[PDB]
Amino acid sequence: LQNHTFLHTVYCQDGSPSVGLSEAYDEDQLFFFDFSQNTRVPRLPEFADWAQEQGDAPAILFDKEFCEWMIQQIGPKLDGKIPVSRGFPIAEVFTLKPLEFGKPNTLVCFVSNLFPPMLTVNWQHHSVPVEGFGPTFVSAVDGLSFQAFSYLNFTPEPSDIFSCIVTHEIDRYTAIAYWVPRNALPSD
Amino acid sequence: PEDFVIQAKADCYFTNGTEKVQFVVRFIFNLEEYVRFDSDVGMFVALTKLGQPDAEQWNSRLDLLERSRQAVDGVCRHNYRLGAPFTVGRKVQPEVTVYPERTPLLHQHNLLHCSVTGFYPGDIKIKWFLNGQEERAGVMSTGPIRNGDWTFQTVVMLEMTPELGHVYTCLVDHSSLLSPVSVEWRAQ
Amino acid sequence: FVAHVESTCLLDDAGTPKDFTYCISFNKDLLTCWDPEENKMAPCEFGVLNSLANVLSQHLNQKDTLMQRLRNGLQNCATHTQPFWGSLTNRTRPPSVQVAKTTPFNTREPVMLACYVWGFYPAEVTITWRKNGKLVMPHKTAQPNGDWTYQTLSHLALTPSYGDTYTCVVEHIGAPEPILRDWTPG
Amino acid sequence: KADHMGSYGPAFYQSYGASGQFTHEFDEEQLFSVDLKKSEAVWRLPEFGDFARFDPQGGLAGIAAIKAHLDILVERSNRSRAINVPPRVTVLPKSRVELGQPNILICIVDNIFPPVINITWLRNGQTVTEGVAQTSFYSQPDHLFRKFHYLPFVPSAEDVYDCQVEHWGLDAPLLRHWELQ
Ligand SMILES: *[C@@H]1O[C@H](CO)[C@@H](O)[C@H](O)[C@H]1NC(C)=O
Ligand SMILES: *[C@@H]1O[C@H](CO)[C@@H](O)[C@H](O)[C@H]1NC(C)=O
Ligand SMILES: *[C@@H]1O[C@H](CO)[C@@H](O)[C@H](O)[C@H]1NC(C)=O
Repeated sequence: LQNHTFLHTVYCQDGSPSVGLSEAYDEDQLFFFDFSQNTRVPRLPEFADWAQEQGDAPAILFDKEFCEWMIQQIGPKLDGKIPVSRGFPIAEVFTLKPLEFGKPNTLVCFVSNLFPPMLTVNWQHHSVPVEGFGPTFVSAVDGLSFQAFSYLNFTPEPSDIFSCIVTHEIDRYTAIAYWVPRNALPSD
Repeated sequence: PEDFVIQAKADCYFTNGTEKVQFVVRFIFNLEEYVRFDSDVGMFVALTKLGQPDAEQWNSRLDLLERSRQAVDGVCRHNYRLGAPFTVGRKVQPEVTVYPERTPLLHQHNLLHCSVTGFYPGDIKIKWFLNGQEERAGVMSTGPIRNGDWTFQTVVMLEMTPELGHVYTCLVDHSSLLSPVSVEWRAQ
Repeated sequence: FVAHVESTCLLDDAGTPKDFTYCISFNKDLLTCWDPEENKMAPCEFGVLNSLANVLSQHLNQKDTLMQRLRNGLQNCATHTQPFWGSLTNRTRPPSVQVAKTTPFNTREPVMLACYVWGFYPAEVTITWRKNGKLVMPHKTAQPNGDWTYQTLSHLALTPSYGDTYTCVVEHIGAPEPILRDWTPG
Repeated sequence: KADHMGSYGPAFYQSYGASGQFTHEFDEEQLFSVDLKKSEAVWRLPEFGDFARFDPQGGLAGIAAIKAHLDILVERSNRSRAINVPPRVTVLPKSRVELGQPNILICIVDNIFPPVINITWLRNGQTVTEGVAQTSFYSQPDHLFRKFHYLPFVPSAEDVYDCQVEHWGLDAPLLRHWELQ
C-alpha cells in the first residue's frame, strides 16, 4: 500500500506576488490560490469540484498572515546583514508529443531552479513575438524552490526555430531556451 | 585607476578521503600573500614584510589559534562530509562525437576530432585506435578545459590520411561510465 | 526575501494518514518544524539563523489555536483530502508508444532506435527491448509536462541485418495490456 | 598532489566601487557566491541550494570582516595600489557545433586583476544582453581571477559573434572572435 505526498505550500515574498499558495499531489499541481477572489483555482478542469471546499479557510488565513508578518517585520532587519537568497532560473523547451512535421503539437517551456517565484514567460518564433496559449503555472517544489510550466500550440515544420524567454522579475534577468526539429519521426 | 584589493582563502586539502587534511588560511593584499595559517605548522607565519605585525599579533591571541586549529575538523572535514554527494560523488557522462575537418578525400591528409564534452570530474582517459591497434602518434589533446559549470570538455585530434580499409575508433573511459565508450569513423 | 510555511501530509492509497509535518522557512532556510512528541515548535536550524529559529518557535508556541490545530493535524489531512484522494489514486492515463530511428551517440553502432512514450500518468512505467522476441540490454525517470501527464524514452543501438525484428515493450497501469512496438531495418 | 581541495571562503573586497565577494569552492569549481552590493547569495547549480549542506549567509559577514582590515594594510604598505594585469580571453562552444543545432558559446577570461571588468557578447557587431548568463569571479591559485560568460544561440553560417572584454590592463577594448565553418 504505497504512500503518496500531498504538499500544501504557502509562500510570500517582497514584491509581487506578495503571497501565494500551492497544493500538489505527488509532484503535480492541483490548485493555486487566488487571494483577491479568496478561493482555490484548479490546475485542470477535473479538479473544479473540490476548489470550493472550505474546511481550512481559517488555517490558510493564519498562515498567510504569519508568512506575510515574517517578510514585513523580519527582513528589513536582516536587510544587508544577510544576503537575499536567489537562483538564476533554468529553462528548457520540448515537444509534448513526438515530433512529426505538419502535425499539430505543443511546445512546453519548463522553468526550474526558480527562486524567488517571480517571473513572466514569453514565446518567440524565429525571434518574433508569439502569443502563448493559456497562462503560466507557477508551482512550489521540495527544497523550498519553485518551477513553472508554459505551453504553446503549434504545427512543427522543418525550417522552424522557436525560443522561450523567461524574465526573472527581480532585476529583470533574462533566461532563454531554443527549440528546433531534431530527429523527427516518420508518419505511419 | 587607484584600487586596493584584499583577499582571504580558507583552503582545505584532502587525501585518501578524510584521512589526511591540511587547513591553510591565506591572507592576500592585492596579489601579495602577506601571511598564512598552515595547520601543519600550527601557527600564523608572516610570508612577507607586510605580514610581520599581524603574524606576531594573531599568534598572541590564544582563543584564535585554538579556534583555527580545529578548523581542520570544524571546517574542512565538516564541509567535505556535507558536500560529498554533490562534489566527490558527482559524476556526469561525456558526450562523444567523432568528425573530420576538411571533408575527407582519399590519400589526402586530414585531422579527425574526437570531441568529448559535458563531463565531470575532469580526470579522463581518451585514446585513438586504427583497425584495433592503439594509434599513439600524431595525437594532440587540449587537456581538460573547465566550462565553469561543473563540466569539463576535451578534444583529441589524430593526424591521418583517409585510405580505404581503415576504421578509426576513439575510446573514452571515465568515472561516470560503467564501461568505456567507443565511437567510430567510416570513412567512405 | 521569501518565506514558507509548508504543510505536508503523507497518506497511502487507502486514505489513511501516515505522516504529517509543518515547517517554517525564511530565505530558503528551514528554521523550525512541528515536533509532535514535544507538542511544540522546535528549531531545525543550529547555525547563523538559529537565534531567529528560536524566536519564531516561541511566537508560534504562545499561539494557542495553532497548537490544537497541529496536535490534530494528522486528522485534518484525512478529513481535508477525503473527497478527491480516491479519485487521484484511481487516476491513470494510457501511454502512447512510438518507435523510430534516431541519431546515434556514444556508440560504435551505425543505428540507434528510440522508443518514445508520452501522455501517460502516473509516472511509474517500465520499458524493455526484444530482438526477434528475446530480451536484450538497453544502451531514467519520466519528464513531467506540468499537465498531469509524463513522457520518457528508451534507446537501443544495433547493426541492421534485414531479417532482425526489434521490439519495444512498455508496461504501465494506465494501460490494460502490455504495449508492443516493432521495428525492422529492411 | 592532493586528491581534492575544498576552499571555504575565497573572499575579497576592493576599494573601487566598494565591491566584494564571498564564495565556497571545491576543486576550482564554485558552489555558491555572495556579492556585496547586490546583497545576493547565488548557488551555481540547483543541488547547491540545500542550505543544509551549503549555507551561505555567512557571507557579507565574511566580506565585512575582511573589509575591516583593508584600510590598515593600505597605509602599512605605503599605499601600494594594485597593478593592472592584462587578461587573456578565450571563446568556444560548450558542445559540438552542428549547423542549426542549438548550442552555447562560452567566453573564458583568465588572469583578471584587479577584479574590475566589462564583458559583452556581440552578434554581428550588435551587443547582446537577452538570455546571457555570467559567473561571479572564480579564483586562481596565483591569486588572479577567472570569469565565465554564456550565450545560447542557433549556429548559422550567416552570422558571427565576438566576446569583447574591457580591462584597465588593456590599451583598448579587445574582442575574441568566433564563427562556424
Ligand atoms: C509510508 O509512510 C510511513 C511513514 O513515513 C512509513 O512508515 C511506511 O513504511 C511507508 N510505506 C511505504 C510502502 O513506503
Ligand atoms: C586511507 O584511508 C583508509 C580508511 O581511513 C585507511 O584504511 C588507510 O590507512 C588509508 N590509506 C592511506 C594510504 O593513507
Ligand atoms: C565598463 O563599461 C562602462 C560603460 O561603458 C564604463 O563606465 C566603465 O568604464 C567600463 N569599465 C572598464 C573597466 O572599462
